[PDB]
Amino acid sequence: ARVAVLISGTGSNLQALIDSTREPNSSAQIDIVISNKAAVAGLDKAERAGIPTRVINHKLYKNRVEFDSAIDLVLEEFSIDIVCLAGFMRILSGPFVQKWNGKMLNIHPSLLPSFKGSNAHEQALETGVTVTGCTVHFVAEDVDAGQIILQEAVPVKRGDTVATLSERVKLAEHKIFPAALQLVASGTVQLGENGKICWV
Ligand SMILES: Nc1nc2[nH]c(CCCCCCC(=O)N[C@@H](CCC(=O)O)C(=O)O)cc2c(=O)[nH]1
Ligand SMILES: NCC(=O)N[C@@H]1O[C@H](COP(=O)([O-])[O-])[C@@H](O)[C@H]1O
Repeated sequence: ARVAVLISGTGSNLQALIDSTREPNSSAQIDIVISNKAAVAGLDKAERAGIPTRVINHKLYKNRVEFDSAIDLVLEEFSIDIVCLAGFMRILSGPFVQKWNGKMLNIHPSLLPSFKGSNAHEQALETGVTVTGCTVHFVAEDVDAGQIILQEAVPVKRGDTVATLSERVKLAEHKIFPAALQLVASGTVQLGENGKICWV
């Protein structure tokens, strides 16, 4: 399966996916990395790995649908089968999500359905949980509400900050996102017709 990875930043999840998809038994190959932001570290990581990159600046588009169309054009250019959102911080439009239904994965740094949205660690710390984690899910129109593929729990330590908690949770992200991508790319896991996850 042919994979696009979309990023907005550092790209540690991208690097874990690069490492995993290059193992001999990988069912996935990363053929394009797309960032909505120029000069982010994730682009350096892709270049170093010899993977093509494109920058599609959302600021240059009239609306969300036009931006998504620009992304979709590149996905078609590279005959992409599966899209991974790896620190990509834009909400995708309904039609784009429907087109890629069952083919687009996101990583989120909480145990969904807790702490949906952009500041999950801040929320976890404010709430006072002692266990948080991360989730890989299929992308549905409603943000952070699509079908869950894998999750991993991560403890919150007393005195944690966003800095220390995000660091700990990223170790788990780098485990489950490669594992989830392999499950989908190999056809082991798919989005069922009834909308529920299906393990074959
Ligand atoms: N339909 C849909 N789009 C999705 N994008 C992401 C991936 C993570 C999305 C980050 C939140 C963006 C946000 O909160 N606000 C702005 C973006 C501001 C920014 O540039 O960071 C927005 O409206 O896009 C996940 C996901 C999803 O499950 N469903
Ligand atoms: N709403 C989505 C979200 O918060 N995503 C989070 O952004 C970080 C990106 O790090 P990276 O650029 O090092 O992969 C990751 O922690 C990811 O789970």
